[PDB]
Amino acid sequence: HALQAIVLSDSYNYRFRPLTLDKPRCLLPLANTPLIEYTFEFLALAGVQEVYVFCCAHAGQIREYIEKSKWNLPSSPFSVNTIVSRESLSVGDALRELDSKQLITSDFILVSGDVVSNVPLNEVLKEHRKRREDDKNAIMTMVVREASPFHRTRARTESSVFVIDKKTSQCVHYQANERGKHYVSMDPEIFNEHEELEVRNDLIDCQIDICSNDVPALFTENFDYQDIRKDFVYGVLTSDLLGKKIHCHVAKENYAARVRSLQTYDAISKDVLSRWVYPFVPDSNLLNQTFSYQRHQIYKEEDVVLARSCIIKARTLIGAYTKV
Amino acid sequence: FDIVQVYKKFLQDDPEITMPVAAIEALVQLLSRSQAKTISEFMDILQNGSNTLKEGVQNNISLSAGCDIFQRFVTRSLHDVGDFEQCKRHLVENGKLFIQRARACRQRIAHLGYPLIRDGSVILTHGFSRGVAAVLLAAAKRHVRFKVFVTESRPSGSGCLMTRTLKNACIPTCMVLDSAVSFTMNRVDLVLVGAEGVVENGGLINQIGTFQLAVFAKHAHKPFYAVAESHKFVRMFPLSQYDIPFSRPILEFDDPSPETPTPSDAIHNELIMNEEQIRNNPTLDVTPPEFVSGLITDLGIIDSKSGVSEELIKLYL
Repeated sequence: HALQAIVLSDSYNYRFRPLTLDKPRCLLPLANTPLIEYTFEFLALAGVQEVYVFCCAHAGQIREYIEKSKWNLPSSPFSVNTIVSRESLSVGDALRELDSKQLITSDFILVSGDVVSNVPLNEVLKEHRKRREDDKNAIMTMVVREASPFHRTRARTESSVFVIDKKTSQCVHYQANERGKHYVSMDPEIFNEHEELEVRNDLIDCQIDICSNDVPALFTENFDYQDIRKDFVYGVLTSDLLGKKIHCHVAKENYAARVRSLQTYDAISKDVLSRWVYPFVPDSNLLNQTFSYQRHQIYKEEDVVLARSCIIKARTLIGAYTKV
Repeated sequence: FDIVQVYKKFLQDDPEITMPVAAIEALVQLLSRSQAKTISEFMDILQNGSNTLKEGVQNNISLSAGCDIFQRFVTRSLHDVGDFEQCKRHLVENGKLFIQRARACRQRIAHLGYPLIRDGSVILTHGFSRGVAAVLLAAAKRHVRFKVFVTESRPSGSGCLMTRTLKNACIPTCMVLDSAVSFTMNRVDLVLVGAEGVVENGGLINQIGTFQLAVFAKHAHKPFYAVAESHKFVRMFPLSQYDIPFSRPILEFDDPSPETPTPSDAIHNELIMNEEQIRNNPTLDVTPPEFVSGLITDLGIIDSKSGVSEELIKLYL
């Protein structure tokens, strides 16, 4: 199955902007490893064979890294190309543009920013595929991760209320969790054709979406759409798009999350020091480092000299040639 | 020719030599000054020479090992259409080029031993051993953070010399009495000792306090590693940890006829045994192989210790 993925880099570039002036956001190190590599490893796991990276801020340095990267080699699982367009792209703008090129072939993966995950999207695809095989008006299935409502990795954006048909796993209601919004307002018509629904405030909205080839054209149409959740999903539900259905894949294992905020960057990074996203762990040395795991979650590369009477405590990662 | 005088001679000549090697050098410089030229004459020789050597030094095990290695090298290339003389020069020629490897064996040991010490561990050693020191020092240069308990090793008092040796390399040290070794085992991560000789079953012949450490180590579930060069392997099989040739009469009692208070905190250094009494105590003990975790040699770390037997098997045919 020829699969492709679209990575919207440069998206949350403004949040980290004392940084992202020298480097770009996707080249920022999480745990001594550039964020873009986590995304690539995840897509490679998903079985993606074609990657397009929308970027602008330092798009030269980005394209350079990708050129000199692990993924430009003959062994690389996919083929990564880059797209340079005018900065501050919305998700809709990239998708509308994506349509003008007829780049999209079949079903594809749409992620914004950088994704740190070890969820095998293989089964999510076959689910999405066979669902389209029977009915082609199913255009997107959203990968979300089970959690608890107050969960630490569940932030402002990930905090959303979903209502899913318990048997068809079709999303019949979505609403982001804003303050001052004290209610969940559903249109009573849903209840006479979906009848065991599940209201869920425990999900982590990873915004890892598996979209169909219709979606770019559906963004050329309805040219007012900017955010993949705020406008598009709302549109399908409130029927701006008339006959479209979207689904949820609530993953119950592994890890998914996106590096969007400065605080999420902190959150995910220590979720990485903990072995939550294995094998994507410092001591796996994917970029040929020399890390080693020790008790109380301390990670040390080689050639690191420690003074005596020095106290390195738990959850600490030390790069090579570092002296204390 | 006073071979004995010679053997002692090297011993003072060079602190880093081993008793077996010193015996090998002994036989070599006898084989230099040896007029010989009869295999009967040629091989009558040392045997009275190592015999004379064996009878000339009181505790003779280690030099016997170096001996045993020498003659087996002799007869095995005197077998083989063996001419005498070519081995006579070749031994005298490469005598300097013997205490080469012997020194290279110890360094090979240290390069194998030092990774056994890892960051933040506490080592326990009994008395002074060049091999143990070599391992500890080699680890120290690699900037490894560790500390070492050293047993005051009576009667030899080797604990002081080893403590100072390790102090010079900026290694944190602490001395313990022979009676307090058991109390320290919970703080010990690894025990490391040397050995004058290693018997057929892979057992250790060493200083008198060695086996007690191996006993405490087994009881405290702590690894016990021995450090010895390959040429300390000797073919002799003690049937107990008490079965060794005694230099002097030992552990015998008084014969009194009608012959005519201390607290535990009190420290009386003037209340020790005299040397007349100490000469009634053993100089060495034997440590069974079941107390030895691994035996670090230049041949590598021997854990089987049916393997020390394997090597002695190869040595003899």
